[PDB]
Amino acid sequence: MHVKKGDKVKVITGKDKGKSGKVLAAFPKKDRVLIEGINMVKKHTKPSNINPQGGILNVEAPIHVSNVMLIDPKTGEPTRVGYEVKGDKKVRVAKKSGEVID
Amino acid sequence: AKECVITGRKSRSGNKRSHAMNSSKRTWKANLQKVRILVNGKPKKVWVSARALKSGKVE
RNA sequence: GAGCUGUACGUAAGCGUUGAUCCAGAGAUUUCCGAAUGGGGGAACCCACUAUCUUUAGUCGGAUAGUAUCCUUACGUGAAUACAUAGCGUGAGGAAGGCAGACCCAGGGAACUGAAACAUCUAAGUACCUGGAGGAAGAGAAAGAAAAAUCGAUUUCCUGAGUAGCGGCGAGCGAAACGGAAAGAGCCCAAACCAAGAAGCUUGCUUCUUGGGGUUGUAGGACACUCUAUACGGAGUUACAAAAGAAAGUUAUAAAUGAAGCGGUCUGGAAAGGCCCGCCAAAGACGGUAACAGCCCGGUAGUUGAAAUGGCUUUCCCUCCAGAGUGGAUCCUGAGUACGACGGAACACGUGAAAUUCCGUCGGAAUCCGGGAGGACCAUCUCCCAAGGCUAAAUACUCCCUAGUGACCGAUAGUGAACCAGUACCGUGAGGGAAAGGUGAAAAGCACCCCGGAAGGGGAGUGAAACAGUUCCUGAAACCGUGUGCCUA
RNA sequence: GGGUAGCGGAGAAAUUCCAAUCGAACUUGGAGAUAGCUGGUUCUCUCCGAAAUAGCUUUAGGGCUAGCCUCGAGGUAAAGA
RNA sequence: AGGUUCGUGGUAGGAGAGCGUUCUAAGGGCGGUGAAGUCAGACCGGAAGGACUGGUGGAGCGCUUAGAAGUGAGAAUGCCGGUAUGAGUAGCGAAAGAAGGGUGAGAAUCCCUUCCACCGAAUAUCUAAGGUUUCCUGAGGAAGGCUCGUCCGCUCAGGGUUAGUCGGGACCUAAGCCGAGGCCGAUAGGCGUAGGCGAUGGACAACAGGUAGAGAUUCCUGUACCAGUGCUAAUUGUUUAAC
RNA sequence: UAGGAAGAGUAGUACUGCCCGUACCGCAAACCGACACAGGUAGAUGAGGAGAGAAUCCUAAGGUGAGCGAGAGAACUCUCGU
RNA sequence: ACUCGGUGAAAUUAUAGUACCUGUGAAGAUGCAGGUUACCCGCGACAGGACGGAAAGACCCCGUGGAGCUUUACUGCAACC
Ligand SMILES: [Mg+2]
Ligand SMILES: [Mg+2]
Ligand SMILES: [Mg+2]
Ligand SMILES: [Mg+2]
Ligand SMILES: [Mg+2]
Ligand SMILES: [Mg+2]
Ligand SMILES: [Mg+2]
Ligand SMILES: [Mg+2]
Ligand SMILES: [Mg+2]
Ligand SMILES: [Mg+2]
Ligand SMILES: [Mg+2]
Ligand SMILES: [Mg+2]
Ligand SMILES: [Mg+2]
Ligand SMILES: [Mg+2]
Ligand SMILES: [Mg+2]
Ligand SMILES: [Mg+2]
Ligand SMILES: [Mg+2]
Ligand SMILES: [Mg+2]
Ligand SMILES: [Mg+2]
Ligand SMILES: [Mg+2]
Ligand SMILES: [Mg+2]
Ligand SMILES: [Mg+2]
Ligand SMILES: [Mg+2]
Ligand SMILES: [Mg+2]
Ligand SMILES: [Mg+2]
Ligand SMILES: [Mg+2]
Ligand SMILES: [Mg+2]
Ligand SMILES: [Mg+2]
Ligand SMILES: [Mg+2]
Ligand SMILES: [Mg+2]
Ligand SMILES: [Mg+2]
Ligand SMILES: [Mg+2]
Ligand SMILES: [Mg+2]
Ligand SMILES: [Mg+2]
Ligand SMILES: [Mg+2]
Ligand SMILES: [Mg+2]
Ligand SMILES: [Mg+2]
Ligand SMILES: [Mg+2]
Ligand SMILES: [Mg+2]
Ligand SMILES: [Mg+2]
Ligand SMILES: [Mg+2]
Ligand SMILES: [Mg+2]
Ligand SMILES: [Mg+2]
Ligand SMILES: [Mg+2]
Ligand SMILES: [Mg+2]
Ligand SMILES: [Mg+2]
Ligand SMILES: [Mg+2]
Ligand SMILES: [Mg+2]
Ligand SMILES: [Mg+2]
Ligand SMILES: [Mg+2]
Ligand SMILES: [Mg+2]
Ligand SMILES: [Mg+2]
Ligand SMILES: [Mg+2]
Ligand SMILES: [Mg+2]
Ligand SMILES: [Mg+2]
Ligand SMILES: [Mg+2]
Ligand SMILES: [Mg+2]
Ligand SMILES: [Mg+2]
Ligand SMILES: [Mg+2]
Ligand SMILES: [Mg+2]
Ligand SMILES: [Mg+2]
Ligand SMILES: [Mg+2]
Ligand SMILES: [Mg+2]
Ligand SMILES: [Mg+2]
Ligand SMILES: [Mg+2]
Ligand SMILES: [Mg+2]
Ligand SMILES: [Mg+2]
Ligand SMILES: [Mg+2]
Ligand SMILES: [Mg+2]
Ligand SMILES: [Mg+2]
Ligand SMILES: [Mg+2]
Ligand SMILES: [Mg+2]
Ligand SMILES: [Mg+2]
Ligand SMILES: [Mg+2]
Ligand SMILES: [Mg+2]
Ligand SMILES: [Mg+2]
Ligand SMILES: [Mg+2]
Ligand SMILES: [Mg+2]
Ligand SMILES: [Mg+2]
Ligand SMILES: [Mg+2]
Ligand SMILES: [Mg+2]
Ligand SMILES: [Mg+2]
Ligand SMILES: [Mg+2]
Ligand SMILES: [Mg+2]
Ligand SMILES: [Mg+2]
Ligand SMILES: [Mg+2]
Ligand SMILES: [Mg+2]
Ligand SMILES: [Mg+2]
Repeated sequence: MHVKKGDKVKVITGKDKGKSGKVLAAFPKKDRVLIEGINMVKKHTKPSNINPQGGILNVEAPIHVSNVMLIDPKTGEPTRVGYEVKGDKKVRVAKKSGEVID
Repeated sequence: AKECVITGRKSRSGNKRSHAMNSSKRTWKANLQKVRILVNGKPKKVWVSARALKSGKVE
């Protein structure tokens, strides 16, 4: 996908529009991403070996990758991304600031 | 296998007709005779038609 | 280029930037049955022989290779029976079976039905069975079509034309040439003769093989002489002879890059919608994203990319090559053939005044001073040269692969089958043959309390919605109930 | 455990049996056989409106021509009642 | 456009004008401030039909002018699905049960005890065929069981079948079947010799006990037999030739 | 007997002996009959009294009480007795 | 069979608030006319009617329907001479 695990994310649409977060996991097969502090759900969980006490656990849920834009590490605004092969590696390039995100 | 070994003619089908022109199926056979000839440097008995026999073969 | 160990959740144990999972080309491995092929057999099983090796103290056990039948061929052995043949053995090559329910060639070949009955006729050389194929098959270089003049190998399409004809002259069946187009291409033998060899002895001769020569109707060739030519030139694996090897280019089978709005505000669970502003465009195809997006994502136009394998096209290499003329002694030009009688079939043509083609059975020519046709046949004329063979393209079809299209269907429709469908089920068998799609944007799939053994409920909670609660969008009618305004013994 | 198969087989013979099927088994195909016979054939209004007869017919509960209905167009030395 | 006159029952049937459904094209629109569909109303037109308002629903659909049709159902002993009536009706598939304890949420129906009754050339014990896990143990009670069920040939999870001698093959053949060469025949194939398959028959070496969840001539304990092999110890034979 | 043949038997010891079936039902609720169906299904064994007997009646070993019940005791129908 | 507890079908069916007599009518009426009877809802019984249910009458006729059989019907074919 265009967004990797460990990246910084600005949420572009949805109920959490305007918020920012970090990628905790990526699901390219189904095209979803898990982002910290974003799209919290409440699960009614019975007591089990995992989660010994159970209850109403408040955790995170995936959102679609199209509702996401990368944050420039310096300019700090959502940018579309380009790809430039610099040296022996192809790196991602911010298309507003014209600089290398990686 | 019932056929002449030279000019291999055999049975063919056709019609038998009556007066009033009723049509039925029949065959025509060749008159193959069982004769001993030289198929090689050796003799053997084979079917040969009486037509292929009136000039050329060696009995 | 960052996650991965399928559907398919989950648990467990692990692997990946020292670059995994994944995608494409090329390799290796590939149990048993099945043409099944060492023998047998009731499918996926049973039992071997011969060589070489291996284990044990030795029986017992293990590994590898070979071992079916028929056809062609080489060698060897070898009967009645003397030579020899049959037979037997070994080796080397080849075949066998399947299918795309299509297309085409051949052998065999119905009936229902129509004729307002029915037998000739029709249906129909159809259905079906069997055998051969090929990517196409079949046909094909005039013993042709014609007719005051000519054309010039086949095939397919348009016309001719429902014409000319056939026909219990009923029902019906039904051309061809000329004319206009698509596509176009021509060639090898046999025989006269030459040269060599071999067998018979047909005993100094014929007849067998090989090589050369030569293929046509104004007749052509052999044969005689002139001219040139043995690679100067020409041709080629699609016929015309056949087998290889290189290089360049292109294409197919993975991919890369790729412009422009997080614009403000309203409603809302969510904006791609409304209102107000911008921008890109060789890119406003299509799909996704919480509602209807050229500017969010995958992408699109444009421009690039191939280690490996395949195809195609050129060039080289390689290979193979006599063609003009003038003569008219003698010679050659497809024999049980062409034709005819008899019995059938195919020709639009049902025996008819019946030409033309094929089959079975009998009879049976001429050969250049020759033979065939022009719808009985004769004469004249005109056109042609049978009884040997090969040949691309234009034509037919689709089990498949790639890219697309539709005033085609939308779950009783469209395939029988949108779902683990030729399945469940029925039948001894051949065979017949279903029903069955939809939670939500996201499992956030209802912690906890209460009645109950559970099922099932009532709260509480999630969600925009639970009257969306795992046959779950909507939710008609029949049909079954509870309550009630008016009437009724 | 085996053999005989439908234009066939078996029958101490009854048209008897050949997988609950037999004056000619079952299955698939020709095949949507053919049916002058019976049944069925789906929205509305406006104008007109029959026949159940003659002739022939392998014809008689079928057909064909004429007669009778409807729509359109014509011509008059006006022909209809 | 307006008059005048004459008309306006209708089956088979002829002629005309229209309504509504799906799709296409152009124009012009509606719609999360709620589309289609569905429900209910005392509205409009000469008919087929058409609006308006409210509930449910939760994403698409009208209008105009043209065009094209899988174009309108009440009947076919029509095809498929759903649901009635008969009706709490017929039936519940040959037969002897009773009580006391137990288990359990729950007992005529499950377990135990006692008494009674039935079969007994069988309704007892083996074993071929056929079936194919139905066998044992632990859990279970939605559906199946013509009632009930705590039970089960039912559901779930784990188990369970041991052979030199038993039955079959590695042994034999009958009927019948296949069949190298062969004979016959439009094709396909039919018949058949050598050879080979094929038991329902012939030949062939093991008995008695024990085994408390499920196997027993198979496992175990005693005592055997059949066929072979090596190793020891004696005997004997060698090409007028042991065997 | 034709043939093959220098090894052979004897006694004792110890070792070797493959593949397939094997559960369970089997006059039956497990097989053939669409059913937990008054039908059908080869063979071996098959006790006592009385008896010719495998007839008949009552019993042994062994196996069963049959997958809807209780209570009333009308017509009528069925199977029985006078 | 009947009453009680458990379980629980089917053939059939245009909608039904479903009397009798004499008549009428496609000529034999629960439903039409004129009269005569008759409070509403059931349970156990019996079969006169609903031209009761079941099976598109096997008899009879018709169709230019079919099939099996016969012969000195017609036209054929095998086989034999
Ligand atoms: Mg004919
Ligand atoms: Mg002859
Ligand atoms: Mg002759
Ligand atoms: Mg393997
Ligand atoms: Mg085989
Ligand atoms: Mg074999
Ligand atoms: Mg086996
Ligand atoms: Mg060995
Ligand atoms: Mg030889
Ligand atoms: Mg000799
Ligand atoms: Mg083949
Ligand atoms: Mg093929
Ligand atoms: Mg015929
Ligand atoms: Mg014909
Ligand atoms: Mg014809
Ligand atoms: Mg074929
Ligand atoms: Mg090929
Ligand atoms: Mg071609
Ligand atoms: Mg060809
Ligand atoms: Mg030519
Ligand atoms: Mg020629
Ligand atoms: Mg010419
Ligand atoms: Mg063309
Ligand atoms: Mg030559
Ligand atoms: Mg010359
Ligand atoms: Mg914004
Ligand atoms: Mg809001
Ligand atoms: Mg917007
Ligand atoms: Mg475009
Ligand atoms: Mg789009
Ligand atoms: Mg945008
Ligand atoms: Mg001659
Ligand atoms: Mg002639
Ligand atoms: Mg002639
Ligand atoms: Mg001519
Ligand atoms: Mg000519
Ligand atoms: Mg050819
Ligand atoms: Mg639906
Ligand atoms: Mg869903
Ligand atoms: Mg959804
Ligand atoms: Mg409780
Ligand atoms: Mg609950
Ligand atoms: Mg709702
Ligand atoms: Mg809903
Ligand atoms: Mg409802
Ligand atoms: Mg309703
Ligand atoms: Mg009321
Ligand atoms: Mg028959
Ligand atoms: Mg009799
Ligand atoms: Mg009979
Ligand atoms: Mg109109
Ligand atoms: Mg409508
Ligand atoms: Mg529109
Ligand atoms: Mg509605
Ligand atoms: Mg409504
Ligand atoms: Mg309404
Ligand atoms: Mg709603
Ligand atoms: Mg039209
Ligand atoms: Mg249509
Ligand atoms: Mg339709
Ligand atoms: Mg109607
Ligand atoms: Mg019908
Ligand atoms: Mg029906
Ligand atoms: Mg249904
Ligand atoms: Mg129905
Ligand atoms: Mg019912
Ligand atoms: Mg008790
Ligand atoms: Mg089971
Ligand atoms: Mg039950
Ligand atoms: Mg019951
Ligand atoms: Mg209990
Ligand atoms: Mg059990
Ligand atoms: Mg044994
Ligand atoms: Mg054997
Ligand atoms: Mg024995
Ligand atoms: Mg010993
Ligand atoms: Mg073995
Ligand atoms: Mg074994
Ligand atoms: Mg038993
Ligand atoms: Mg006695
Ligand atoms: Mg008795
Ligand atoms: Mg006893
Ligand atoms: Mg009761
Ligand atoms: Mg009852
Ligand atoms: Mg009255
Ligand atoms: Mg009453
Ligand atoms: Mg008639
Ligand atoms: Mg009959």
